[PDB]
Amino acid sequence: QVQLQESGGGLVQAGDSLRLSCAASGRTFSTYPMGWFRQAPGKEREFVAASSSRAYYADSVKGRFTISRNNAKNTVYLQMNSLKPEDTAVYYCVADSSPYYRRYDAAQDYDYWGQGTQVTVSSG
Amino acid sequence: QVQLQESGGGLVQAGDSLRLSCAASGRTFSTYPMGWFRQAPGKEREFVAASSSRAYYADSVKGRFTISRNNAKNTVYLQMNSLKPEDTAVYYCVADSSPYYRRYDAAQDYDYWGQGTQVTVSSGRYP
Amino acid sequence: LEEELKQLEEELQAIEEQLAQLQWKAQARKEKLAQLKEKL
Amino acid sequence: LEEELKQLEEELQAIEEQLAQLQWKAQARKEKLAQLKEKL
Repeated sequence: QVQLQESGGGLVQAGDSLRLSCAASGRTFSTYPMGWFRQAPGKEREFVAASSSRAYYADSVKGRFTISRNNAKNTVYLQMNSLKPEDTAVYYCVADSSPYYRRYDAAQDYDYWGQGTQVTVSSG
Repeated sequence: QVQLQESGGGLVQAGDSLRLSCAASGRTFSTYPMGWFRQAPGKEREFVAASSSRAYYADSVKGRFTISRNNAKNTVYLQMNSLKPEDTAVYYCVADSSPYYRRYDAAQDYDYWGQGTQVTVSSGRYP
Repeated sequence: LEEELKQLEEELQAIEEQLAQLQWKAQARKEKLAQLKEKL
Repeated sequence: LEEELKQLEEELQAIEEQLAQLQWKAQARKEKLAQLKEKL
């Protein structure tokens, strides 16, 4: 049925840039907040970025990462710069289909989750 | 403590009126939506009326009950007219202290509940 | 499309009921706030 | 009273955050609805 499919992960060197893509293919998603979460080794899923009335960013990625959307294509993107080894994680695309209030940085408030794409940043 | 104290219940004849008052004595009830639920003998708690940006009424009391508020006295009122025996119940004052959205007709979305006041309406046919 | 239309309208109605309540809650708190600031 | 003030101000900020997202959710749905009604 409805799904979110991430692509663009892989192995990268420290200092590089990378762009993740997430195609939403269930229904229209232009009315939904969309965002990214990540899970690093031995850590919980953590908020990275969200897009709704505006863009929101976790402090750990502010000024290096940008979230954007192509509404016509039903897609959301995570543009990553100045990558560090601590950015290594599985990166998950998320969406909020609720007409009720939901907190942009709470993983449990997104009801649609992609399967995730692995990003690995090796040390210099 | 904090209290919601209902007063004004009692025994009346079918067709009479009653005014329920709910004196809120916690603090700062002016920022809270307030309302009334009722529980009839052996039935569940039923929504009656609520007041926030506007008044809301259960269909069974529209045109007979009016909810109003006086912030200065920290009170909410339920004016009950054209009372029927089917209105006999314990009536509970409710308040919603949350700054998040709460559904006006859902008993579980009000976090403050009064102890309840009994309203008994005798039928027009008396033996 | 007809189902999309109906759900959009139901969602918009739910959002309008939330906005009505949240705005009243905010206005009441602003009123209290000004009073508290005057007391202080 | 100072803590009451602080908590009131936090509640007001929490309501502003809800209103911001809900108004965006409504505007996005109204735009989609307008497109759908024109199509229909």
